[PDB]
Amino acid sequence: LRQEAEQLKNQIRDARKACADATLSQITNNIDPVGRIQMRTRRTLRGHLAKIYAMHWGTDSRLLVSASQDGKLIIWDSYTTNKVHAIPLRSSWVMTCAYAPSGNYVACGGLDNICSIYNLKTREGNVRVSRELAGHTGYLSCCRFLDDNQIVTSSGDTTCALWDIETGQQTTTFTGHTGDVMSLSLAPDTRLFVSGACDASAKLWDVREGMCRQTFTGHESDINAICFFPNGNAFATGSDDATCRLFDLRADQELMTYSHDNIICGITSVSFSKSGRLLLAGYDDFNCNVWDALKADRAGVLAGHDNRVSCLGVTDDGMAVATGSWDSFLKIW
Amino acid sequence: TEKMLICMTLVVITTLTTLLNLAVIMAIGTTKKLHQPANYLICSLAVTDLLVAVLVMPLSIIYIVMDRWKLGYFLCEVWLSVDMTCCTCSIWHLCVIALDRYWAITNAIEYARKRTAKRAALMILTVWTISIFISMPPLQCTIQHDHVIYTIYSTLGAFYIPLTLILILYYRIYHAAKSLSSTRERKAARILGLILGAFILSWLPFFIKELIVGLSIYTVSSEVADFLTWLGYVNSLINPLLYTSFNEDFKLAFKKL
Amino acid sequence: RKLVEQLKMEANIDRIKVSKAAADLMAYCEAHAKEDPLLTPVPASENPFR
Amino acid sequence: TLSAEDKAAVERSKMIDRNLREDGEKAAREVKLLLLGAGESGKNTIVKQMKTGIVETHFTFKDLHFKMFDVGAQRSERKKWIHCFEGVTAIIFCVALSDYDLVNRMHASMKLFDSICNNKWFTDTSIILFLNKKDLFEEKIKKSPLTICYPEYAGSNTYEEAAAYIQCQFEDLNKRKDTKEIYTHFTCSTDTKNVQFVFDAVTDVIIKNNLKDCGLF
Amino acid sequence: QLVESGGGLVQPGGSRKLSCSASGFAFSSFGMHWVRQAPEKGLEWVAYISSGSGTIYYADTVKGRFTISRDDPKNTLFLQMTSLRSEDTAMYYCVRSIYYYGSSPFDFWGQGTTLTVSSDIVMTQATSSVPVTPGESVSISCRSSKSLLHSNGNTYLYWFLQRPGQSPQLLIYRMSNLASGVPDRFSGSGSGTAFTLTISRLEAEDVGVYYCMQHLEYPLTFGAGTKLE
Ligand SMILES: CN1CCC(c2c[nH]c3ccc(O)cc23)CC1
Repeated sequence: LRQEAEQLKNQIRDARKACADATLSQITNNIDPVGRIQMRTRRTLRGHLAKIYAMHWGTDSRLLVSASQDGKLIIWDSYTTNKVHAIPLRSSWVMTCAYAPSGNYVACGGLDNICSIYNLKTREGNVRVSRELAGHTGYLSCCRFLDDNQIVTSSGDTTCALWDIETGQQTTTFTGHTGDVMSLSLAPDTRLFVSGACDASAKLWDVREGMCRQTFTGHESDINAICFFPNGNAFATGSDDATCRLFDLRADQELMTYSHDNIICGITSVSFSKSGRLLLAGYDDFNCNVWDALKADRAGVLAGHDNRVSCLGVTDDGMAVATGSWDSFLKIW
Repeated sequence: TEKMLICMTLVVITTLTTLLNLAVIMAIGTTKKLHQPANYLICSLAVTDLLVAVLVMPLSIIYIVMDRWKLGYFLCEVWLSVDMTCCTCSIWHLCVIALDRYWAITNAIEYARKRTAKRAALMILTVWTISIFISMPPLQCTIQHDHVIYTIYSTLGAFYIPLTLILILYYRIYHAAKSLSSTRERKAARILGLILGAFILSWLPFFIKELIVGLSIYTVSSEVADFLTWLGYVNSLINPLLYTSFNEDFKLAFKKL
Repeated sequence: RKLVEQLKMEANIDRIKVSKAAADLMAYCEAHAKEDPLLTPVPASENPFR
Repeated sequence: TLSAEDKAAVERSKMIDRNLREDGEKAAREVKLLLLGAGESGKNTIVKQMKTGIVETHFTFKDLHFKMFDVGAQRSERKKWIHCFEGVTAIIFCVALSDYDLVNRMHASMKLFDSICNNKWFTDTSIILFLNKKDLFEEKIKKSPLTICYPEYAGSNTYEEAAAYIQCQFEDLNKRKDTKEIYTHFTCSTDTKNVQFVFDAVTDVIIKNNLKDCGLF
Repeated sequence: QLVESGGGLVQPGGSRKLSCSASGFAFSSFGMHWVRQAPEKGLEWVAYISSGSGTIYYADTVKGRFTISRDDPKNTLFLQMTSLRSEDTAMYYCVRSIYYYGSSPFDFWGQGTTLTVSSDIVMTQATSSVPVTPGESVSISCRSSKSLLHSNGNTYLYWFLQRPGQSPQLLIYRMSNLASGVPDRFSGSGSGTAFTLTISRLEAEDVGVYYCMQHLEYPLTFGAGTKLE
C-alpha cells in the first residue's frame, strides 16, 4: 500500500504547481511597505524568577497569563502591571499555558502529561485545580482553550487530543503526526486548528470529527511556532531552520517565506497582528523581529530581552504585543 | 614640563578610575544576574572607590600641583577625615570581600543560607562604622603625627590587621582550591598572587613610610610621600579590574554595555 | 497502514488558485490596517499602555 | 491617582511579590538534580533507595534538600525538552554494568552520555555518573569476557580492570573536560554511602561554582 | 461562611470583643470590612483591614476608638471595641472582600450580630419607598455628591439588597457587573454622577432594602435604603 504513496504525493505536488499561477512576492510588489514599525517597551512585567516558556493574552486585551519553571502561573494586569493571581503548580515543569476565552479558566502543562485547568472564578478565592487532563504519554507542548468546556491539547506523543473539562476524558484524538507536536493554533471561527510538529510538517484538523483536512510541508527542520492569520484562511509557522513560512489553507501550500542571512537560528514563537499585515515571531540570540506579512520585509526589531524570546502574544484588539523570554521578564510593546 | 606631565598623568589616572567605577556600578545595577551578596559587596567597594575618586582626587591634584593649599582652614580637616574614612572603608571592603569568598568556598553549604542582602548590608555598615571609628579621633595643611599612640593604633587597625586577615583568608582559599591538567590551578594561583601583589605594592609602602614618619625614624621627603599616596590611591583604579574582569558574569555585563 | 488512506482523503480536497487567495489576503490586510494599532502608532491619549 | 480598590489591588500585588520572592529564595537553596540513563539502568532503584511523565523525588541529606527529575518516562524528542534542565546543579547518570553483553544497551547508554554531556545546555553542568549493578558485573564477567562487545579491550577479564576501562571510556566521551567534571561512582547497593557521595559531589559542584564566581575556576 | 460572636447588652463607655470566624474560603487572601446597621437606619461602614493587615482604615465616627486585627492561622477576624458610645448600638456585619481586576468586593456578607448599649461622598435615596408587585418593573435611583467615574473608567459603585431578617447581599458591583448568583433581572447603569438600578420582571424574593454604596475613596458610605413591598 506504500508503493502508491510516492505517486499520490507527486500528483499532489503537480496539482499544487499547476494551481500556483502566481506568488505573493510578485502580487504585493506594488503595495507600499509598512515602513519602520518602531515599538517601545511600554511595560516590563517583573516577578518571575525562572525561565518563561509560554504566555497567553486575554480576550479583554488586559489580563495575560505566563508560565515559568518556578511552578506557578501569574495573571498580570498589563494596564497596571498588577499581579491579579498567583497560581502554584503541582508540577514545576510547565511548558504551555492558556487563558480561557471567557476568562473563567486557565490551563497549563509541560513535562507532566496533564493540561491542568485552573478556575479563576473559584468561590473560595484561592485558585484550585478544576480538572487534570491525564492520558498523554509525552510532554505537553500546548493546550489551547475552545470554550469553558472544550480544550485541545498537543504533546510529545506525536498526537493531539480534544478533552471535555467536565468529563475529564478525551472525546476526539488526532493522529497522523510523525514528529512531536510543539504548538497549536485555533482559528477565529473555532472550527479548525493547525498543529506544528518536529517532522517539519503542519497539519489542519477538524475538531468535530478529528480528520486531517490538509498537510503542509516545506520547512527544513522542526516546527516550534504556529499562529493563524486573523481572517482564518492562512497561518504562519516558525521552525528551527530560521525561516518563517506562510501557509494558506485554501491554497494548501506555502505563500511567503521570511528569512534573513543575519538570522541563523530557529524560531520559538509566532503571532499575527489584528490586521495580519505584521508578522511577529520570537527568535534566538535574544531579540525579536517583525516581518511584513505581504512584503516579507523586516519591518522592525523588538530588542531588549536578555534571553531567548520563548513566547510571543498579541492582544485580540492588537493594542499591544507582549513577548516573554527566558530572562524571566515579559515586555509589552 | 615636569609639573605638566604630572598633571596629565594624575588627571588621566583619576578620570579612568571614576569612569571605571561608574561603569562597574551601572553594569551591576542594570544586570539582574549581578544581584548577589558578593556582587553587592563588590558594588559597595566600587561606590567607595568612586567617592574617594570624586571627593579626594580633585583636591589631591589641586594640592599637588600647587603646594600652598589654602582652600579653607576648616576644609583641610574635613578633607583629611574623608580621605582617611574612604581609604579605610576601601581596605575593609577588600577584607570583608575576602572573608565572604573564604566562607563561600569553605562553608559553601552553611554559608549559603546566610548569603543574603541583609548580610551584605550588615558587612557594609560595620565596615563604615570601623572606618569612622578610626577616623574620628583627629576630629600644606596635612595630618600631623603629634600622638604616637593614635597613629600606631590607626595604622594597625586600618591596613595591618586587615592585611593579615586578607593574607590568611587568601591562603586558606588557595589551600582549599589546591586540595579540591593543572592549568586551572595555575590560573587560580596566578589570580590570587596578582591580587595580593597589587594590594601590597599599592598600599604597604605608604603605611611603611607612615610608620617611619610617625615614629620619627626618618624624615620622609614630600615628593616620596606624595608618590606613595598616589600609589595607594591607584588601588581604587585597580580594584574594579581585579574584582570584575575575572568574573564571567561581569564579563557579560561589560560586553552588553 | 492508515497513512495511505489519510493521504488519499487529503488529496480529494478542493483546490484553489494562488492569485485569488493572495488578492483576498491583501484586501483583508488593507481593510484592517486602519484598525491595527501596531501598524499605525495609536495616540498616547487612546493608548492604555504608557 | 489610584482609587481605593486600585490601592488594594496594588497591595495584593505587593503581597504576591513578597510570596514570589520568598518562594524563589527557598528554591535557590534547593538542589536540582537531573536523572538520566537507559531504560533498565536502575535509575528507578536508585530513586527508590534514596526515597507516565516526569517524576519529581524530593529528599534531604545534611541540611540540603534535593529534588531529582526522573525523565526516563519521556519517550519524546530529547532536544525539545532537555533545555528546561539548564539550571540543574548536576546531572545524575545511571548505567547498568551487567548489560554489557545484553541485547548492546551499553552502546545506547554511551550514546546517551555523549548526547547529554556534550549538549550546549549542559556545557557547564557536571555529571554525577553511576555504575549500577556491579554485583552482576563481577560474576557475569567471569563467564562472559568483556571482549565480546569491544575487541579493543585488552588485559585479563577482571572486574577491577574492566570497570576501570569502562570508566575511562566514559570520561573519554567528555568534550568539555576543562569546563565540566564527571563524578563516577558505583552504587554497590549502599544507601548511606551512595547518598554521602551524592552530597559530596553537590558540595564540590557548589564550591566550584563559588570559585567561578570568584574567577578562580 | 461567616459567623459573628461577641455581642450582648453593654453599658455606656464599655468595651467588648467581636469575633468573626471565617470558614469555607481563603480568609488570608480576602480583605475584611465591618458594617454596622442600626435597628431601623441604613448600613454604616465601620472599618476595613486589608489582607495581611498591611493597610487598616477606620471611619471618622470610630477613628481612634475601634481597632481591627486579623489572625490568619485561626481564620478569625477581630474587632476590639473600647469606649462604646450610646449611638454605637447597631447590628455588626462581617463583610468579605477581595480587590483585583474583575473581582467582586463585598460579595459575601456574614449573618451579623446585634449589639445594644444601655468631604466624604454622600449617597441620596430620597425615593425611600416604591411599592411594587410581582411581574412589575421598578427602578431605584441613586445620586452622589462626587463623580464616581475614575480616570481609569471604572465607576466604583455597589448595590446591596437586604431581605427582611437577612444580611445584605451584593447585587451589582462597579455599576455594570452582576455578582455571582444574582439573577439577570437586575441591571445597572448611570452617568458620572447620576445612577439608577433597573429591575425587570420583579418577583417575590426581590423584596428587600436596596443600598447604594460608593468605593471611590474611604471612608465608604451607604445610601438611606429603598424599601420595596
Ligand atoms: C591618601 N590617603 C591614603 C590613606 C591614608 C590613611 C588611611 N588610614 C590611615 C591611618 C593612619 C595614617 O597615618 C594614614 C592613613 C590617608 C591618605
